[PDB]
Amino acid sequence: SIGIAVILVGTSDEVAIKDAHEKDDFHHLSVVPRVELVAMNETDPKSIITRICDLMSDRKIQGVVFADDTDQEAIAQILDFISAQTLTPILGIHGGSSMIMADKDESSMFFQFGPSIEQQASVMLNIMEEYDWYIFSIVTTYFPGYQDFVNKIRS
Amino acid sequence: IQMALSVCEDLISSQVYAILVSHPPTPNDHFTPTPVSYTAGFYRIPVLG
Amino acid sequence: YGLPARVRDGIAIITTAASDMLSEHSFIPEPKSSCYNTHEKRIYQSNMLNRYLINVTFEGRNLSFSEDGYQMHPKLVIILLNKERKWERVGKWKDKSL
Amino acid sequence: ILGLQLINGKNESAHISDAVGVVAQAVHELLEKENITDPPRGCVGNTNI
Repeated sequence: SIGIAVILVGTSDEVAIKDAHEKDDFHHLSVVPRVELVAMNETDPKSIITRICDLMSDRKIQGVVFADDTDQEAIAQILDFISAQTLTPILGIHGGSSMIMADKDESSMFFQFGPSIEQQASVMLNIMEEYDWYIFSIVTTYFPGYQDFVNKIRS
Repeated sequence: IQMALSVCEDLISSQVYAILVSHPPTPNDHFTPTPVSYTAGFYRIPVLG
Repeated sequence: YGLPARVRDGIAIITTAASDMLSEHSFIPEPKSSCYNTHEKRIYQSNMLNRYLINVTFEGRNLSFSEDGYQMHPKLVIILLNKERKWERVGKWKDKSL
Repeated sequence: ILGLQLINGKNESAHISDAVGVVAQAVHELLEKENITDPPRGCVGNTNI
Protein backbone atom coordinates (compact mmCIF):
# COMPACT_ATOMS: atom_id res chain seq x y z
CA SER A 1 0.00 0.00 0.00
CA ILE A 2 2.95 2.30 -0.74
CA GLY A 3 3.17 4.26 -3.99
CA ILE A 4 6.11 6.17 -5.45
CA ALA A 5 5.03 9.17 -7.51
CA VAL A 6 7.37 11.20 -9.72
CA ILE A 7 7.69 14.99 -9.99
CA LEU A 8 9.07 16.53 -13.18
CA VAL A 9 9.90 20.19 -13.84
CA GLY A 10 11.04 21.76 -17.10
CA THR A 11 10.14 21.88 -20.78
CA SER A 12 10.71 18.15 -21.31
CA ASP A 13 7.55 16.28 -22.30
CA GLU A 14 6.94 12.76 -20.98
CA VAL A 15 3.38 11.43 -20.67
CA ALA A 16 3.51 7.70 -21.50
CA ILE A 17 6.07 7.07 -18.74
CA LYS A 18 3.29 6.04 -16.34
CA ASP A 19 1.85 3.61 -18.90
CA ALA A 20 5.25 2.00 -19.47
CA HIS A 21 6.05 2.06 -15.75
CA GLU A 22 2.74 0.44 -14.79
CA LYS A 23 3.45 -2.41 -17.20
CA ASP A 24 7.10 -2.41 -16.02
CA ASP A 25 6.39 -2.20 -12.28
CA PHE A 26 7.54 -5.78 -11.52
CA HIS A 27 4.05 -7.08 -10.83
CA HIS A 28 5.56 -10.21 -9.26
CA LEU A 29 6.51 -8.01 -6.27
CA SER A 30 4.07 -6.51 -3.78
CA VAL A 31 4.60 -2.87 -4.74
CA VAL A 32 1.06 -1.37 -5.01
CA PRO A 33 2.08 1.29 -7.55
CA ARG A 34 0.45 4.72 -7.29
CA VAL A 35 2.71 6.61 -9.67
CA GLU A 36 1.52 10.12 -10.55
CA LEU A 37 3.22 12.39 -13.07
CA VAL A 38 3.03 16.06 -12.06
CA ALA A 39 4.57 18.78 -14.23
CA MET A 40 4.90 22.52 -13.74
CA ASN A 41 6.89 25.25 -15.49
CA GLU A 42 8.60 27.04 -12.59
CA THR A 43 11.65 26.29 -10.46
CA ASP A 44 10.70 28.45 -7.48
CA PRO A 45 11.79 26.54 -4.34
CA LYS A 46 8.95 27.45 -1.99
CA SER A 47 6.34 26.99 -4.72
CA ILE A 48 7.85 23.57 -5.35
CA ILE A 49 7.94 22.98 -1.58
CA THR A 50 4.23 23.71 -1.27
CA ARG A 51 3.45 21.26 -4.07
CA ILE A 52 5.70 18.60 -2.52
CA CYS A 53 4.26 18.97 0.98
CA ASP A 54 0.71 18.99 -0.38
CA LEU A 55 1.52 15.99 -2.60
CA MET A 56 1.35 13.40 0.20
CA SER A 57 -0.86 15.47 2.51
CA ASP A 58 -3.95 14.82 0.37
CA ARG A 59 -3.24 11.28 -0.83
CA LYS A 60 -0.91 8.59 0.54
CA ILE A 61 2.57 8.93 -0.96
CA GLN A 62 5.75 7.68 0.74
CA GLY A 63 8.41 8.33 -1.89
CA VAL A 64 9.26 10.85 -4.60
CA VAL A 65 11.86 11.31 -7.33
CA PHE A 66 12.68 14.76 -8.71
CA ALA A 67 13.65 15.23 -12.36
CA ASP A 68 14.74 18.54 -13.86
CA ASP A 69 16.84 20.10 -16.62
CA THR A 70 18.47 23.20 -15.15
CA ASP A 71 21.80 24.57 -13.96
CA GLN A 72 20.41 25.90 -10.66
CA GLU A 73 22.64 24.51 -7.91
CA ALA A 74 20.14 24.93 -5.07
CA ILE A 75 17.28 22.46 -5.58
CA ALA A 76 19.13 19.41 -4.23
CA GLN A 77 19.44 20.79 -0.70
CA ILE A 78 15.69 21.46 -0.60
CA LEU A 79 14.89 17.75 -0.80
CA ASP A 80 17.40 17.18 1.99
CA PHE A 81 15.56 19.81 4.03
CA ILE A 82 12.23 18.09 3.37
CA SER A 83 13.54 14.54 3.79
CA ALA A 84 15.26 15.33 7.09
CA GLN A 85 12.18 16.73 8.83
CA THR A 86 9.67 14.53 6.97
CA LEU A 87 10.57 10.84 7.20
CA THR A 88 10.03 10.00 3.54
CA PRO A 89 12.60 8.64 1.07
CA ILE A 90 13.79 10.93 -1.71
CA LEU A 91 15.80 9.79 -4.74
CA GLY A 92 17.61 11.92 -7.31
CA ILE A 93 18.01 10.94 -10.96
CA HIS A 94 18.60 13.98 -13.16
CA GLY A 95 19.30 17.69 -13.12
CA GLY A 96 19.75 19.54 -9.85
CA SER A 97 19.03 16.36 -7.89
CA SER A 98 22.13 14.65 -9.32
CA MET A 99 25.01 16.91 -8.33
CA ILE A 100 27.78 17.03 -5.75
CA MET A 101 26.59 17.74 -2.21
CA ALA A 102 28.87 19.00 0.56
CA ASP A 103 27.18 17.14 3.42
CA LYS A 104 23.69 15.98 4.32
CA ASP A 105 21.80 16.11 7.61
CA GLU A 106 22.64 13.62 10.35
CA SER A 107 19.27 11.85 9.95
CA SER A 108 18.39 12.24 6.27
CA MET A 109 17.76 9.16 4.12
CA PHE A 110 18.35 11.12 0.91
CA PHE A 111 20.29 9.67 -2.02
CA GLN A 112 21.37 10.90 -5.45
CA PHE A 113 22.91 9.62 -8.68
CA GLY A 114 26.16 10.63 -10.32
CA PRO A 115 29.87 10.16 -9.66
CA SER A 116 31.34 11.17 -6.33
CA ILE A 117 33.80 14.03 -5.99
CA GLU A 118 36.49 11.55 -4.95
CA GLN A 119 35.83 9.21 -7.88
CA GLN A 120 36.18 12.10 -10.36
CA ALA A 121 39.88 12.53 -9.56
CA SER A 122 40.59 8.79 -9.71
CA VAL A 123 39.16 8.37 -13.22
CA MET A 124 40.83 11.61 -14.28
CA LEU A 125 44.19 10.21 -13.12
CA ASN A 126 43.64 7.00 -15.09
CA ILE A 127 43.36 8.92 -18.37
CA MET A 128 46.58 10.92 -17.85
CA GLU A 129 48.68 7.74 -17.89
CA GLU A 130 47.93 6.15 -21.27
CA TYR A 131 48.66 9.45 -23.03
CA ASP A 132 51.81 10.07 -20.95
CA TRP A 133 51.08 13.42 -19.32
CA TYR A 134 53.30 13.25 -16.25
CA ILE A 135 53.95 17.00 -15.90
CA PHE A 136 50.93 18.86 -14.55
CA SER A 137 49.83 21.70 -12.28
CA ILE A 138 46.51 22.48 -10.62
CA VAL A 139 44.47 25.67 -10.25
CA THR A 140 41.08 25.80 -8.53
CA THR A 141 38.67 28.24 -6.91
CA TYR A 142 37.04 28.56 -3.48
CA PHE A 143 34.05 26.41 -4.44
CA PRO A 144 32.97 24.34 -1.41
CA GLY A 145 34.29 20.80 -1.24
CA TYR A 146 37.58 21.58 -3.00
CA GLN A 147 39.82 20.74 -0.03
CA ASP A 148 39.65 16.95 -0.41
CA PHE A 149 40.60 17.14 -4.10
CA VAL A 150 44.21 18.15 -3.48
CA ASN A 151 44.25 15.77 -0.51
CA LYS A 152 43.09 12.94 -2.77
CA ILE A 153 45.89 13.72 -5.25
CA ARG A 154 48.63 13.60 -2.62
CA SER A 155 47.32 10.35 -1.13
CA ILE B 1 8.35 23.35 9.79
CA GLN B 2 5.94 25.57 7.87
CA MET B 3 8.08 28.66 8.52
CA ALA B 4 10.09 27.83 5.40
CA LEU B 5 7.11 28.85 3.27
CA SER B 6 5.91 31.30 5.95
CA VAL B 7 9.01 33.53 5.77
CA CYS B 8 9.33 34.48 2.10
CA GLU B 9 5.60 35.02 1.57
CA ASP B 10 5.17 37.22 4.64
CA LEU B 11 8.56 38.96 4.61
CA ILE B 12 10.48 38.60 1.32
CA SER B 13 7.45 39.70 -0.71
CA SER B 14 7.71 43.09 1.04
CA GLN B 15 10.78 43.99 -1.10
CA VAL B 16 13.23 43.52 1.77
CA TYR B 17 17.02 43.83 1.56
CA ALA B 18 18.14 41.70 4.55
CA ILE B 19 16.73 39.34 7.17
CA LEU B 20 17.12 39.57 10.96
CA VAL B 21 16.52 36.19 12.61
CA SER B 22 16.04 35.99 16.37
CA HIS B 23 16.96 33.22 18.77
CA PRO B 24 14.52 30.46 19.74
CA PRO B 25 13.33 30.83 23.34
CA THR B 26 14.43 27.23 23.90
CA PRO B 27 17.98 27.01 25.31
CA ASN B 28 19.34 25.05 22.33
CA ASP B 29 17.45 23.87 19.23
CA HIS B 30 18.12 23.63 15.50
CA PHE B 31 14.40 23.86 14.74
CA THR B 32 14.42 27.67 14.50
CA PRO B 33 17.77 28.67 12.93
CA THR B 34 17.75 26.08 10.12
CA PRO B 35 14.76 26.93 7.87
CA VAL B 36 15.21 30.69 8.33
CA SER B 37 18.45 30.48 6.32
CA TYR B 38 17.43 27.98 3.62
CA THR B 39 14.83 30.35 2.17
CA ALA B 40 17.31 33.20 1.75
CA GLY B 41 19.94 30.90 0.23
CA PHE B 42 18.20 30.52 -3.13
CA TYR B 43 18.33 34.27 -3.76
CA ARG B 44 21.58 34.75 -1.79
CA ILE B 45 19.66 37.03 0.58
CA PRO B 46 21.80 37.98 3.61
CA VAL B 47 20.61 36.76 7.01
CA LEU B 48 21.81 38.01 10.41
CA GLY B 49 21.48 35.93 13.56
CA TYR C 1 21.05 6.40 -20.43
CA GLY C 2 17.82 8.32 -20.98
CA LEU C 3 14.91 9.59 -18.92
CA PRO C 4 12.70 6.46 -19.24
CA ALA C 5 15.67 4.24 -18.39
CA ARG C 6 16.46 6.04 -15.13
CA VAL C 7 12.84 6.55 -14.03
CA ARG C 8 12.01 2.84 -14.16
CA ASP C 9 15.15 1.91 -12.23
CA GLY C 10 14.42 4.53 -9.58
CA ILE C 11 11.07 3.07 -8.55
CA ALA C 12 12.56 -0.43 -8.62
CA ILE C 13 15.18 0.73 -6.12
CA ILE C 14 12.62 1.72 -3.48
CA THR C 15 10.27 -1.20 -4.13
CA THR C 16 12.95 -3.86 -3.72
CA ALA C 17 14.08 -2.13 -0.52
CA ALA C 18 10.49 -2.30 0.75
CA SER C 19 10.17 -6.01 -0.09
CA ASP C 20 12.54 -7.29 2.59
CA MET C 21 11.09 -4.72 5.00
CA LEU C 22 7.70 -6.36 4.46
CA SER C 23 9.44 -9.75 4.69
CA GLU C 24 11.19 -9.37 8.06
CA HIS C 25 9.58 -6.42 9.86
CA SER C 26 6.24 -6.16 8.02
CA PHE C 27 5.14 -3.49 10.53
CA ILE C 28 5.49 -0.18 8.69
CA PRO C 29 3.36 2.41 10.56
CA GLU C 30 2.91 4.90 7.68
CA PRO C 31 4.12 7.96 9.63
CA LYS C 32 2.22 11.21 9.21
CA SER C 33 3.82 12.84 6.16
CA SER C 34 2.70 16.47 6.46
CA CYS C 35 4.87 19.57 6.81
CA TYR C 36 1.76 21.35 8.10
CA ASN C 37 1.38 20.32 11.76
CA THR C 38 4.17 17.74 11.61
CA HIS C 39 3.07 15.83 14.70
CA GLU C 40 4.78 12.62 13.53
CA LYS C 41 8.06 11.50 15.09
CA ARG C 42 10.72 8.84 14.51
CA ILE C 43 9.20 6.43 17.03
CA TYR C 44 9.24 3.52 14.58
CA GLN C 45 12.25 1.85 12.95
CA SER C 46 12.64 4.38 10.14
CA ASN C 47 16.37 4.58 10.87
CA MET C 48 16.78 0.86 10.14
CA LEU C 49 15.70 1.63 6.56
CA ASN C 50 19.12 3.24 6.03
CA ARG C 51 20.84 -0.15 6.28
CA TYR C 52 18.67 -1.77 3.59
CA LEU C 53 18.90 1.14 1.11
CA ILE C 54 22.65 0.65 0.62
CA ASN C 55 22.86 -2.79 -1.07
CA VAL C 56 19.91 -2.24 -3.42
CA THR C 57 20.33 -4.26 -6.62
CA PHE C 58 18.07 -5.07 -9.56
CA GLU C 59 18.19 -6.69 -13.01
CA GLY C 60 21.45 -8.34 -11.94
CA ARG C 61 23.15 -4.93 -12.05
CA ASN C 62 24.99 -3.74 -8.94
CA LEU C 63 23.15 -0.50 -8.11
CA SER C 64 24.49 -0.16 -4.57
CA PHE C 65 24.89 3.21 -2.87
CA SER C 66 27.70 4.74 -0.84
CA GLU C 67 27.47 6.32 2.60
CA ASP C 68 27.68 9.85 1.16
CA GLY C 69 24.72 9.25 -1.14
CA TYR C 70 26.37 8.23 -4.39
CA GLN C 71 25.95 5.08 -6.46
CA MET C 72 29.76 4.60 -6.44
CA HIS C 73 29.55 2.38 -9.57
CA PRO C 74 28.97 5.03 -12.23
CA LYS C 75 29.42 4.97 -16.02
CA LEU C 76 31.53 8.01 -16.85
CA VAL C 77 31.78 9.17 -20.47
CA ILE C 78 34.66 11.28 -21.78
CA ILE C 79 33.73 14.03 -24.24
CA LEU C 80 35.71 16.41 -26.42
CA LEU C 81 35.05 19.80 -28.01
CA ASN C 82 35.96 19.95 -31.70
CA LYS C 83 37.05 22.98 -33.72
CA GLU C 84 33.36 23.82 -33.91
CA ARG C 85 31.48 23.68 -30.62
CA LYS C 86 30.02 20.17 -30.48
CA TRP C 87 30.32 17.50 -27.78
CA GLU C 88 31.35 14.06 -29.02
CA ARG C 89 32.12 10.82 -27.20
CA VAL C 90 35.77 9.79 -26.96
CA GLY C 91 35.88 6.82 -24.58
CA LYS C 92 34.21 5.07 -21.69
CA TRP C 93 35.39 4.19 -18.18
CA LYS C 94 33.95 1.33 -16.13
CA ASP C 95 35.25 -0.67 -13.16
CA LYS C 96 38.62 1.12 -13.20
CA SER C 97 39.08 0.30 -16.89
CA LEU C 98 39.53 2.59 -19.89
CA ILE D 1 35.70 24.72 39.18
CA LEU D 2 37.14 27.33 36.83
CA GLY D 3 34.27 28.11 34.46
CA LEU D 4 33.90 30.81 31.84
CA GLN D 5 31.01 33.11 30.91
CA LEU D 6 30.47 35.76 28.25
CA ILE D 7 29.14 39.26 28.90
CA ASN D 8 26.00 40.73 27.32
CA GLY D 9 24.80 37.40 25.99
CA LYS D 10 21.05 37.70 26.49
CA ASN D 11 20.22 41.44 26.25
CA GLU D 12 19.03 41.25 22.65
CA SER D 13 17.30 44.62 23.02
CA ALA D 14 20.65 46.35 22.59
CA HIS D 15 21.70 43.67 20.08
CA ILE D 16 18.91 44.46 17.62
CA SER D 17 19.86 48.12 18.08
CA ASP D 18 23.37 47.43 16.81
CA ALA D 19 22.12 45.18 14.01
CA VAL D 20 19.77 47.78 12.53
CA GLY D 21 22.41 50.46 13.03
CA VAL D 22 25.22 48.65 11.23
CA VAL D 23 23.07 47.68 8.24
CA ALA D 24 21.93 51.31 8.10
CA GLN D 25 25.55 52.29 7.44
CA ALA D 26 25.78 49.64 4.72
CA VAL D 27 22.75 50.86 2.77
CA HIS D 28 23.91 54.49 2.91
CA GLU D 29 27.27 53.44 1.48
CA LEU D 30 25.40 51.05 -0.83
CA LEU D 31 23.63 53.93 -2.58
CA GLU D 32 26.79 55.33 -4.18
CA LYS D 33 27.41 52.81 -7.00
CA GLU D 34 25.39 52.18 -10.15
CA ASN D 35 23.83 48.82 -11.08
CA ILE D 36 21.57 48.73 -8.02
CA THR D 37 19.31 45.91 -9.16
CA ASP D 38 16.07 45.50 -7.24
CA PRO D 39 16.00 42.30 -5.15
CA PRO D 40 13.25 39.79 -5.99
CA ARG D 41 9.73 40.70 -4.92
CA GLY D 42 7.18 37.94 -4.49
CA CYS D 43 8.00 34.35 -3.55
CA VAL D 44 6.32 32.71 -6.58
CA GLY D 45 6.86 34.78 -9.72
CA ASN D 46 10.65 35.01 -9.66
CA THR D 47 12.94 31.97 -9.57
CA ASN D 48 16.24 33.46 -10.77
CA ILE D 49 19.10 35.12 -8.88
